[PDB]
Formats: sequence, C-alpha cells, structure tokens
Amino acid sequence: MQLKRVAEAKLPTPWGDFLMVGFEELATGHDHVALVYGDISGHTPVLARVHSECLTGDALFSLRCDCGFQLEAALTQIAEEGRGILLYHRQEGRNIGLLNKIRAYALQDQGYDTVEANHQLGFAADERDFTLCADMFKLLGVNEVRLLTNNPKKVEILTEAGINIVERVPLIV
Amino acid sequence: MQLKRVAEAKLPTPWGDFLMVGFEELATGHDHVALVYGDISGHTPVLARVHSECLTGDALFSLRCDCGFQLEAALTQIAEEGRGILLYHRQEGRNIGLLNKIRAYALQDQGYDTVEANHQLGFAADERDFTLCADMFKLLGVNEVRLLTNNPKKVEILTEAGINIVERVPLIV
Ligand SMILES: [Zn+2]
Ligand SMILES: [Zn+2]
Repeated sequence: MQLKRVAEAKLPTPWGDFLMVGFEELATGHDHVALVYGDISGHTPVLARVHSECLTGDALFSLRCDCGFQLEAALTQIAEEGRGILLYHRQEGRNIGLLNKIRAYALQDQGYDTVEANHQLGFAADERDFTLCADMFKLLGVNEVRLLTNNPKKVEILTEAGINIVERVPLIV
Repeated sequence: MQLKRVAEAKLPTPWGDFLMVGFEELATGHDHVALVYGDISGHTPVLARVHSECLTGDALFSLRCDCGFQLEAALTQIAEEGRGILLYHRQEGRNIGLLNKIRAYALQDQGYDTVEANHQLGFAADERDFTLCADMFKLLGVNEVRLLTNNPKKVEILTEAGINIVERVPLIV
C-alpha cells in the first residue's frame, strides 16, 4: 500500500457530479485522484478507466497524442453507465516526467520514435508503476473491475499490477 | 533566478504550432512550461497570458471554476494575434497543492468561501510566487509585456513580481 486516502469533494462536470477523491503517496506526498460516479457499492463489478496523466494532451490541446480525447471519452462513458470510476494516475510521460517528455518530443521532432527517444535519454519504453492504481481501487472498496480499454494487453498489465479485472469494456471513442 | 530553461519541442494544437519550452526549478526539480507562438523576437511588446495550473478546471472539465475556459480562450487569442506566450505556472490551488485544494473544496461544499476554507486549513488566500513567471519571461528574452487579463489588479501583482507590463489586453472570453 503506497497510498493513503486523504480528502474528497464534489467535482461537477458537463456529465454530472463525480465524487473526487484525493490520494497521497506515503513516501513522497505526490498526489493521485479518483473520480467516482454514482454508487459503486455492491458486489457487481465496477466500470473503471485508468488514465495516466498527460499535461499536453489533457490540458494543452496537444494534437500529437490521444490522451485528452481518451479522457473526455472515458468520463462520458462512465457517466452514461451511471456508476463508475476514472483513476487519474499522475505519472507524466510514462513516468519519466514532463521535462524528459519534452526532451523525448524534441528527438521525435527529429524522426525518433517514442521507444528510441526514451532509450537515448536513458529510460525504458514505459516506467510506470500501476500498483498505485490497485491501491486506489482497494482504498475505494472496489474488488472486481470492468476495465474500459480497447487494448487487451492493458488488461494483462493491470491484472499483473494487482487489479482484479473481470471484463474488458471497449472504450467508446 | 529560480529556474533554468532545459528543453523545447513542438506542441501542435487546433490553433497552430506553439514552441513548448520546459523550465526546471533549480531547488526542487519541479517543472513549468511556456507555450510560444510565432516569432517573439524584436522590440515590440509581447502579448502574454500567465495561467496558473488547475487540474480540475484545465483537465477534468470542472464546472466549479473558469480555469479551463480561460486556458482555451488565451491560447485562441494568442494564436489569432500571431505572436505571443502562455506561461503555464504550476502552482496548483494558489500554491497550496491539489490535496489541500480538495480539502478546501470540501469545506466550500459546506458553505465556506475560498478565503475561509484556506484560512481554516492554515493557508493565506493566495500563496503563489509569480516571480517564477518573471524568470520564464527573462529566459525567453522577453522584456516588455502586453498582459492578457480582464483584471487590472493582476497587472499590479505581476508588475510587483518583476514583469515589465506595458499594456493590459482584455482576455476575449
Ligand atoms: Zn498524451
Ligand atoms: Zn480552476
């Protein structure tokens, strides 16, 4: 357990009110957030999206990735379902950080691909720790998860990270 | 000088390409970003917007503030001008942090106003350090600034922080 649940408040959006729950990394004070729509109590598996933060795509209208597009799509789909969770996993640039992400982007501007750029900068293709997501689900009292994603490989990755995924729900985009 | 300029890369948006410049706080490694549109060289004052980060408004579609609305409006206006800068000042919740911002929001959900909530949590109404913005402008070779804002008080605040503002340009919203 790398996190603690510290506060919650209302987050009104165009799709309705989500309960915003803030989590804190015990060792660093770094934050993560979960947006909970409706009543997620009960034994029924809970619909959920794991969204890793991308400042450029999520906030700065970047056209070089689909993160912002996916964020809106997931929130919309969860609200439509009427019950669900979106985890905002704050590990920018597959966990290499924003500044290194800009360095990687500069190399990509020169013809390098994301894997090549990261390698030249001294990082693996993906350095994210998804067990932080398992922590958030556990702290929210969630067991079985219906994971929103169009990539079966992501189901494998998250299951390995300790998330009990019982179904893959295509992300409507 | 609290910052150093460390990397830059292209940020394509619906309004055209911005040059994204990443800055690093020398003492913490924390990042800030500047989005530069067009050619800002020359003696002419440069149009600029200082936008303090708001995760909820900028990325999570929050309806409880206008930050996301203002972010889009400023980027649009700068691109229309053809030359300009948007500083993305990363001091969430007037510099009290996201987790404390959620705590403040919880008190606001109970009837407290932002100033009362912050005070109860042990913070002033606004703890931001805008000299970080002056640092970014200096590192970008910018002297005179035409500040995008509808609040004359903000011009006073930023001028006190060391930014040479020669004109206030209403933010078209
Ligand atoms: Zn992205
Ligand atoms: Zn805001």
